[PDB]
Amino acid sequence: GRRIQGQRRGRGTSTFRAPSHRYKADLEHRKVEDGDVIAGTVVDIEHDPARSAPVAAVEFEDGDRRLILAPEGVGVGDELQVGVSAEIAPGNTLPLAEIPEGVPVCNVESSPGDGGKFARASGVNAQLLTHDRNVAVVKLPSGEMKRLDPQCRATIGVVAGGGRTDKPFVKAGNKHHKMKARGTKWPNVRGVAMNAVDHPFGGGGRQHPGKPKSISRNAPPGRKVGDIASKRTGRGG
RNA sequence: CUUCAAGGGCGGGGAGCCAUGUGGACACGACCCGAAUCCGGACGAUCUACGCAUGGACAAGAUGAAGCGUGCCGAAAGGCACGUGGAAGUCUGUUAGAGUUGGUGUCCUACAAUACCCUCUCGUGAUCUAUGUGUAGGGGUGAAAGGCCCAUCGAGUCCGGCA
RNA sequence: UUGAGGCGCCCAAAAUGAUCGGGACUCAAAUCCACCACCGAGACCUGUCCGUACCACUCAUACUGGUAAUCGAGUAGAUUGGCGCUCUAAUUGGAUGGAAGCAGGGGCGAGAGCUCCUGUGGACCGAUUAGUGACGAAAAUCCUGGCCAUAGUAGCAGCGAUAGUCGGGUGAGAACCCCGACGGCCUAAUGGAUAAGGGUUCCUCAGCACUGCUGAUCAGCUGAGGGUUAGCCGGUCCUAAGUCUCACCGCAACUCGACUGAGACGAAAUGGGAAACAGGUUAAUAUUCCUGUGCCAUCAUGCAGUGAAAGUUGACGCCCUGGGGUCGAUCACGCCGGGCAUCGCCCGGUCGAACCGUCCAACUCCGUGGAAGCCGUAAUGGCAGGAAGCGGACGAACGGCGGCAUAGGGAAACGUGAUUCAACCUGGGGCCCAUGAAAAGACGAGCAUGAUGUCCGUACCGAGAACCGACACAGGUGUCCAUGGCGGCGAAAGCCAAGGCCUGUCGGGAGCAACCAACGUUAGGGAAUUCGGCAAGUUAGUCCCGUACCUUCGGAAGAAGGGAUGCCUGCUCCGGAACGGAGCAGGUCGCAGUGACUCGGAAGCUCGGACUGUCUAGUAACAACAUAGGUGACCGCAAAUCCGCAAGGACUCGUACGGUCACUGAAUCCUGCCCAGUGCAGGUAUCUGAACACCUCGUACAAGAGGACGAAGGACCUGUCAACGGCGGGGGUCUUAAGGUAGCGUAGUACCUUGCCGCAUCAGUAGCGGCUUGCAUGAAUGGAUUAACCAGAGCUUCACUGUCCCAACGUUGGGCCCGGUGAACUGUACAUUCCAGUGCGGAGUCUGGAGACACCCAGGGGGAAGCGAAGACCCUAUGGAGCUUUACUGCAGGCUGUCGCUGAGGACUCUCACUCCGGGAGGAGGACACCGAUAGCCGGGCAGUUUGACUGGGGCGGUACGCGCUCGAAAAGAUAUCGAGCGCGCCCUAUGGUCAUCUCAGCCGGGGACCCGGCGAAGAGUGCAAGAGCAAAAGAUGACUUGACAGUGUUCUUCCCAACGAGGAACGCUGACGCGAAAGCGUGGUCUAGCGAACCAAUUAGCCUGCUUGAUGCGGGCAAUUGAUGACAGAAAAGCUACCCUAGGGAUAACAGAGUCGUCACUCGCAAGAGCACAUAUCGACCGAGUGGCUUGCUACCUCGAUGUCGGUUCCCUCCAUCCUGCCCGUGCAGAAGCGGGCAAGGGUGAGGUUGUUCGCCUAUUAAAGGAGGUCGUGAGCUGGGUUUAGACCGUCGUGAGACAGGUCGGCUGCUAUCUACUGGGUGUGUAGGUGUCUGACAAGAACGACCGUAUAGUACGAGAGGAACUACGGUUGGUGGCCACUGGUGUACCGGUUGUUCGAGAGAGCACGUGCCGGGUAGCCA
Ligand SMILES: COC(=O)[C@@]12OC[C@]34[C@H]([C@@H](O)[C@@H]1O)[C@@]1(C)CC(=O)C(O)=C(C)[C@@H]1C[C@H]3OC(=O)[C@H](OC(=O)/C=C(\C)C(C)C)[C@@H]24
Ligand SMILES: [Cl-]
Ligand SMILES: [Cl-]
Ligand SMILES: [Cl-]
Ligand SMILES: [Cl-]
Ligand SMILES: [K+]
Ligand SMILES: [Mg+2]
Ligand SMILES: [Mg+2]
Ligand SMILES: [Mg+2]
Ligand SMILES: [Mg+2]
Ligand SMILES: [Mg+2]
Ligand SMILES: [Mg+2]
Ligand SMILES: [Mg+2]
Ligand SMILES: [Mg+2]
Ligand SMILES: [Mg+2]
Ligand SMILES: [Mg+2]
Ligand SMILES: [Mg+2]
Ligand SMILES: [Mg+2]
Ligand SMILES: [Mg+2]
Ligand SMILES: [Mg+2]
Ligand SMILES: [Mg+2]
Ligand SMILES: [Mg+2]
Ligand SMILES: [Mg+2]
Ligand SMILES: [Mg+2]
Ligand SMILES: [Mg+2]
Ligand SMILES: [Mg+2]
Ligand SMILES: [Mg+2]
Ligand SMILES: [Mg+2]
Ligand SMILES: [Mg+2]
Ligand SMILES: [Mg+2]
Ligand SMILES: [Mg+2]
Ligand SMILES: [Mg+2]
Ligand SMILES: [Mg+2]
Ligand SMILES: [Mg+2]
Ligand SMILES: [Mg+2]
Ligand SMILES: [Mg+2]
Ligand SMILES: [Mg+2]
Ligand SMILES: [Mg+2]
Ligand SMILES: [Mg+2]
Ligand SMILES: [Mg+2]
Ligand SMILES: [Mg+2]
Ligand SMILES: [Mg+2]
Ligand SMILES: [Mg+2]
Ligand SMILES: [Mg+2]
Ligand SMILES: [Mg+2]
Ligand SMILES: [Mg+2]
Ligand SMILES: [Mg+2]
Ligand SMILES: [Mg+2]
Ligand SMILES: [Mg+2]
Ligand SMILES: [Mg+2]
Ligand SMILES: [Mg+2]
Ligand SMILES: [Mg+2]
Ligand SMILES: [Mg+2]
Ligand SMILES: [Mg+2]
Ligand SMILES: [Mg+2]
Ligand SMILES: [Mg+2]
Ligand code: NA
Ligand code: NA
Ligand code: NA
Ligand code: NA
Ligand code: NA
Ligand code: NA
Ligand code: NA
Ligand code: NA
Ligand code: NA
Ligand code: NA
Ligand code: NA
Ligand code: NA
Ligand code: NA
Ligand code: NA
Ligand code: NA
Ligand code: NA
Ligand code: NA
Ligand code: NA
Ligand code: NA
Ligand code: NA
Ligand code: NA
Ligand code: NA
Ligand code: NA
Ligand SMILES: [Sr+2]
Ligand SMILES: [Sr+2]
Ligand SMILES: [Sr+2]
Ligand SMILES: [Sr+2]
Ligand SMILES: [Sr+2]
Ligand SMILES: [Sr+2]
Ligand SMILES: [Sr+2]
Ligand SMILES: [Sr+2]
Ligand SMILES: [Sr+2]
Ligand SMILES: [Sr+2]
Ligand SMILES: [Sr+2]
Ligand SMILES: [Sr+2]
Ligand SMILES: [Sr+2]
Ligand SMILES: [Sr+2]
Ligand SMILES: [Sr+2]
Ligand SMILES: [Sr+2]
Ligand SMILES: [Sr+2]
Ligand SMILES: [Sr+2]
Ligand SMILES: [Sr+2]
Ligand SMILES: [Sr+2]
Ligand SMILES: [Sr+2]
Ligand SMILES: [Sr+2]
Ligand SMILES: [Sr+2]
Ligand SMILES: [Sr+2]
Ligand SMILES: [Sr+2]
Ligand SMILES: [Sr+2]
Ligand SMILES: [Sr+2]
Ligand SMILES: [Sr+2]
Ligand SMILES: [Sr+2]
Ligand SMILES: [Sr+2]
Ligand SMILES: [Sr+2]
Ligand SMILES: [Sr+2]
Ligand SMILES: [Sr+2]
Ligand SMILES: [Sr+2]
Ligand SMILES: [Sr+2]
Ligand SMILES: [Sr+2]
Ligand SMILES: [Sr+2]
Ligand SMILES: [Sr+2]
Ligand SMILES: [Sr+2]
Ligand SMILES: [Sr+2]
Ligand SMILES: [Sr+2]
Ligand SMILES: [Sr+2]
Ligand SMILES: [Sr+2]
Ligand SMILES: [Sr+2]
Ligand SMILES: [Sr+2]
Ligand SMILES: [Sr+2]
Ligand SMILES: [Sr+2]
Ligand SMILES: [Sr+2]
Ligand SMILES: [Sr+2]
Ligand SMILES: [Sr+2]
Ligand SMILES: [Sr+2]
Ligand SMILES: [Sr+2]
Ligand SMILES: [Sr+2]
Ligand SMILES: [Sr+2]
Repeated sequence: GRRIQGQRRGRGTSTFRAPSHRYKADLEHRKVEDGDVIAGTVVDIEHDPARSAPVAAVEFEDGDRRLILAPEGVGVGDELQVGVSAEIAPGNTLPLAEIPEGVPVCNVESSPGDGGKFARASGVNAQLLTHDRNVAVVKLPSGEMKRLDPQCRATIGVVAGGGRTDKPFVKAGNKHHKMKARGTKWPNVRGVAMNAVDHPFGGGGRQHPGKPKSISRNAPPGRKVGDIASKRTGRGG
């Protein structure tokens, strides 16, 4: 047949790419040697085209203008501290060791000094639970207990822009606009509505899949469609 | 040669070798033309699909969302009236522009290898559009019709494989 | 009275014109019995000649003689002699006293062909012999070129742009070249400036051979000259999506490839950007030249200045809105000029830039001030954290103001105020799950004077003739002018300026016919039309009143329905005002006041999809795609998913409120049951599970064999259906897990089926409601429901109408005639046909007849199975391609073990390789991971292929695909069909072999076991089909035995004849045996079925052999046994295609024709039976005999290089088996009305409701509303509703692609007539100069058909009820021909009214599509 849509994706053509040239900043944490004497004042609160959540413009003590991931409640004029012995205030970045247990945290690092990987979407938060000299157990937004290094930096508080998923898109045009700002080809034509040549579920006199939808993990790209390695399907049982 | 044995098979009392013509056979293009393929390397996004960059376009009218206001009633929460406001993949619209339902009209050696006329649809949006730019052939692109990729597509075009 | 024979008669119906070939024939020109004489082949006889064969003579196949009664046709094909062409060679010739070639002509040869003469030509040409070969054409939808008919034919008309006319000019020539006048056309374009693209097309002069839809003196044509001038307009510079180069790395390699660096490129209308305005000038340039004035940058000098870089700018989305404000437009008034002349109105102008200077609203801010309720807006809003008010800092226009300007421009005047105000300036508000460039540059940061400011573009077109589309193409092609006037809501219509044009480039003529394209008007009726209101029409703008069901409360809604609408006089209200809006009173005209133009028809029921949106560029716009919403799945990021061979990369400036992979498809109510199969995932004691390493055997080693351990995977267990999917049969469980819950239901799903009931209609296969056992409904394969929406499917009502009854008249362009220009399709030939026949069964050409004087014009298209396309349907080919899958075989990819990288101390620690994070220090991880290699599993993701044959086409079914028997089979042998009956793919250690003894079925008699006797040629038994063989046996019993043995042949069979393997049989020999006294019998079973190649393996016995050589291992071979190919003389092998493609076939199907006629229709014979009695008024079984060619079927003759489908329609002819009408006979005939029958085809046989229907059902009329043929008449006539392409849905089936003789929505209709045919019109010739009048061979007719009513008559008849006829009248209906006094239509003749706009008003006119609209309408033509 012909290569399926998921195969055209990896080629990285214009249609499947993200409008990077229209994106503001790659939100990473500031690189401090040691100490704490790094503080800044929030100049502006901007809209980030990349994640739909707001982003805070901060100017530091050493005169560095960089955008940072905005938590809830952080406004213009406010002072945020970054360092080891930073004040345990919402919006401050300090390693997981220094942050007390049972406190909601965002922009958590994987390997210490990477700039933040986990809990970065609108209104989400990671929960810090257990402490040790070796490990800091953080409960990520998916409900998974991630065992992390205590030297991994994290910003205190939940991410701003919460409850975005609550209000519906209502009309196709609103989805259109959102998708034109992301790295996604939209709209989605069902495989079952295509020809046999185009997709494993294409063909027939009526629209139904050919074989069962639950595909094996070992399936090759071109065949791996539908329910990928499903442990189960349905709602009941 | 096979064989206790027997019986069988093949060969045996000197004609061949070479040359020229000619009949016929096999491989090769194989008396000549005749078709849909398959494969290789190249040339195409001046058409068209989808994306991107930078620009441009949308008479006039209708309907009157939220919010705000004033008056009245109420302890209050509020409610009602009027006004204000001017929302909308909103309506009418041959505005510009886009599209193409019916006539199965005209044309059908055409004006035209997709045209003409009337009728019809959309027309502030998932809108239309110019230019620049990207994606290339078992690959693109596809709101999916096997649609489109320069009058070429259930696998483009050119030349080669090839007689 | 009865029998037999001969000929004839009845029985006896078919479609364009009857037939024995025709004429025609009757003591024959018939038939039968005899007879006589003739005609009539290429046969037969005969003269001569020829070829061939043979004989004699001969070197001869050279002559000559002879023989053929026993030689003389021939496709494919075998054999043989010869003709002609090119060039070579030897030998030998011809030619300027005329070669070859060509044209016409003479002679020879059976012929291929040879040769001569005359003319032409003007330089080469032969012959014989031996060679050479790019050596011979009527054909291939053959190739190239040329040419004819077609034909002086089509086109030069059709487009909302209908364009011209009269004079004159120039010229050899003028409809179209130029001037004037008159008349028109274009208004977002037909005007102005440009981008791209073109490329000299621009200007001048000279031209007409080319080009130009005719002509041309003209030109975008031909030729020659000429023409594009820049510091300040673009390029140039900057950066955008992004591109390239270099380096680096990959790659076998590169002109290849991703990342990372560096550099460069990347914007001419339309991103950013230092600077120019006014006028004049040329045939052609112009912010470029010239005049005037101005500005920018750099640099030099001089003065100033020490500031200098922070900041600002460049620099930015969509929606609403205020303020400032120019041009324009309009109003007032004044001046200048023009126009008009019943008025005094109308038009044009009244100018003046860049720049320099100056003014500043908005915003922001400061001082003052002191609001507790005030300030403020179009709106939001603002404030003791300090409102209003007052003063102030900062600060805008492409704007005002002054200069510029005793510049420029104007014939002149050379204005002033106003309103609305594009540009431009500056603010306020709102929206985003959308957040709306960058860089160079500028500012920040003065002034003089002088210098420099190079390079590239610059013409013209920019389109119904300069671009793309082969064209001077009705197509396509971006930007700015969006503010010219009236009009009106308007960038709308209509009209008109400025400007442009008469080049959407052939004309002239005919009241101008038919016919066609566009269109106007049609009385009465009003959808009767049609699949369907298709087409057309109706409605319409604005204000007032008023407005249902339902609803998601938004909507429905402009629901529906009703009223109003002009002009004139004078006014009121809102507002600063408008040349803005809203109203009032009085008067007044028309048929009509949104008077033209512009401008919705309305309502209801149902199906689908919720909605806006998307789509098959070019037959599908839809119910299909998308969508929000719903849901499931995967993944913590060193992720999941995806791309790359690699280096690397998308997602990702992303992180679960994420984004990947799928399904369902808004909201609302819901979404049952099943985990057996399949799929996915988890688990797993045990079983199974590869390679490496390890152990055993083996080999001096190795191959090799076995074991041990055992990963993923599998077995097994569990989870899971919003995962593929399933939800029945039976009974009061069974398959295979469950056994259909809510709902919905004759559905776009229901076969039956037009289901039943109801609604509605005269009538309703439709539609809607209800019922509903549902062939075969049903829950995210989503069920139900639903307001709103729709160029979606169906139905009903009101309104409207030429859709129809039923057609008419008119308008414009064609059409017809003339001038000019000038194709194409098509063509084997011949061709004046017609009716029949025949023929490969569908003939202009054959046969027989009939008809037919030639030529030409116009026509509509009957025929040429017309022209167009090597049929898409169907089959076939060891054809192709796309697609599917649990087809065959493989290839990527994923998972997993093992080896290398890889290190220290069956579970563990470490750090040093290696990986990742961190800028770094250092941190995480770590011998793992990555990578290289190998092994096992999964693996249509991808590739190559296969998927047979037979067959009354193919599929399905079957196997007549290898074998045996009987019959078919025609008394030797051979013999077919999907011919009839039926078998074999073994079985047996005895059921084989021999010998001895013996005789069986069945029956009878004596004591179904057993015993004795008799009869008993064979019916018993003999393994199994059938046919055949057998009695001291081939059967039975008994005993002994293993010949069912080894080896090698002969022959027949397999395969008649007649080649062919395996297999088989009969018959021998050699060896060894068994039995018997012996002869002898035993090469399996009495005979005919019970079977298998090569390659490879295993097995048996002996031997041969392996590369210099010996030993060992392991191999190669001679002979033979076993293992299977049943498609059985042997491939390892599944499907779909409607997305399709090719080669062919009428070798083969679908239509139709043709044959047949079982079927169908009709008839006839006999006449049981009943009809109260009565066969025969009427009905009529069984059986028998037929005719037709309307049904169906059969066959495969005709066509697959195409004979267009069903139904319908329109128009013509016919048949009779007669429905009516006429004339008749019978009656169970009183009458009336009927029933049955006969003759008869003249005429008629109609309108409607459902359905595509044919058919049929139904309604009302009727004299009756008959049937059938003409290629199921009729698509070069129409329609396109059904069938039957490509799109889609439902049900069913399928794992799937996809299918269905199921349903459903959508889905294209080519061509200029050569021949023939006919309808009409002419010109010639014949009869043989004229005028007028006739005749009538023949030809056509339906010219007429039918009904009702009155008198007869309430009469005959009949108890009555009821109720006729002859005849005479009047009318109606259908058809026919003609005519227009009358009625009616038309009447773009004409007259009137009136809306808009333009000519100033008036008068009088143009335009509004070929009349703006409305009213009336003569002639004519018409019903
Ligand atoms: C121009 O068309 C033809 O001539 C055809 O003749 C009648 C016909 C055919 C063919 O004869 C022939 O090809 C049938 C008569 C042949 C037949 O056997 C059969 O069963 C049917 C169904 C035919 C009817 C008609 O069918 C056409 O498709 C077929 O039409 C076509 O095949 C095609 C046409 C009109 C064009 C698309 C080429 C007809
Ligand atoms: Cl999303
Ligand atoms: Cl000869
Ligand atoms: Cl330019
Ligand atoms: Cl404001
Ligand atoms: K045919
Ligand atoms: Mg980041
Ligand atoms: Mg996008
Ligand atoms: Mg979808
Ligand atoms: Mg499809
Ligand atoms: Mg596939
Ligand atoms: Mg579906
Ligand atoms: Mg489905
Ligand atoms: Mg382009
Ligand atoms: Mg309002
Ligand atoms: Mg399809
Ligand atoms: Mg010689
Ligand atoms: Mg020749
Ligand atoms: Mg020939
Ligand atoms: Mg002609
Ligand atoms: Mg005109
Ligand atoms: Mg000239
Ligand atoms: Mg032209
Ligand atoms: Mg009428
Ligand atoms: Mg219509
Ligand atoms: Mg007032
Ligand atoms: Mg229906
Ligand atoms: Mg829709
Ligand atoms: Mg289409
Ligand atoms: Mg549509
Ligand atoms: Mg969804
Ligand atoms: Mg759908
Ligand atoms: Mg019904
Ligand atoms: Mg369910
Ligand atoms: Mg063919
Ligand atoms: Mg194939
Ligand atoms: Mg790294
Ligand atoms: Mg395949
Ligand atoms: Mg076959
Ligand atoms: Mg015989
Ligand atoms: Mg084999
Ligand atoms: Mg063996
Ligand atoms: Mg065979
Ligand atoms: Mg055989
Ligand atoms: Mg074909
Ligand atoms: Mg045939
Ligand atoms: Mg025909
Ligand atoms: Mg009769
Ligand atoms: Mg008749
Ligand atoms: Mg009808
Ligand atoms: Mg027919
Ligand atoms: Mg015809
Ligand atoms: Mg036709
Ligand atoms: Mg025609
Ligand atoms: Mg239909
Ligand atoms: Mg249909
Ligand atoms: Na091939
Ligand atoms: Na393109
Ligand atoms: Na309101
Ligand atoms: Na159209
Ligand atoms: Na290809
Ligand atoms: Na022959
Ligand atoms: Na002309
Ligand atoms: Na100024
Ligand atoms: Na819309
Ligand atoms: Na199951
Ligand atoms: Na079902
Ligand atoms: Na629509
Ligand atoms: Na008409
Ligand atoms: Na004809
Ligand atoms: Na194909
Ligand atoms: Na086969
Ligand atoms: Na044999
Ligand atoms: Na018959
Ligand atoms: Na028909
Ligand atoms: Na008759
Ligand atoms: Na026919
Ligand atoms: Na037809
Ligand atoms: Na047609
Ligand atoms: Sr980083
Ligand atoms: Sr990061
Ligand atoms: Sr499918
Ligand atoms: Sr459930
Ligand atoms: Sr392009
Ligand atoms: Sr508007
Ligand atoms: Sr149509
Ligand atoms: Sr036309
Ligand atoms: Sr066409
Ligand atoms: Sr029309
Ligand atoms: Sr509209
Ligand atoms: Sr809209
Ligand atoms: Sr070739
Ligand atoms: Sr008769
Ligand atoms: Sr002869
Ligand atoms: Sr002969
Ligand atoms: Sr030749
Ligand atoms: Sr030549
Ligand atoms: Sr010619
Ligand atoms: Sr004309
Ligand atoms: Sr122009
Ligand atoms: Sr001339
Ligand atoms: Sr010119
Ligand atoms: Sr550049
Ligand atoms: Sr520019
Ligand atoms: Sr204003
Ligand atoms: Sr045009
Ligand atoms: Sr067009
Ligand atoms: Sr004018
Ligand atoms: Sr012309
Ligand atoms: Sr009239
Ligand atoms: Sr109707
Ligand atoms: Sr009304
Ligand atoms: Sr399109
Ligand atoms: Sr729903
Ligand atoms: Sr299961
Ligand atoms: Sr039930
Ligand atoms: Sr004849
Ligand atoms: Sr004609
Ligand atoms: Sr058949
Ligand atoms: Sr025997
Ligand atoms: Sr199958
Ligand atoms: Sr289909
Ligand atoms: Sr009668
Ligand atoms: Sr009807
Ligand atoms: Sr029929
Ligand atoms: Sr029927
Ligand atoms: Sr007929
Ligand atoms: Sr149709
Ligand atoms: Sr049907
Ligand atoms: Sr069907
Ligand atoms: Sr004569
Ligand atoms: Sr009476
Ligand atoms: Sr007119």
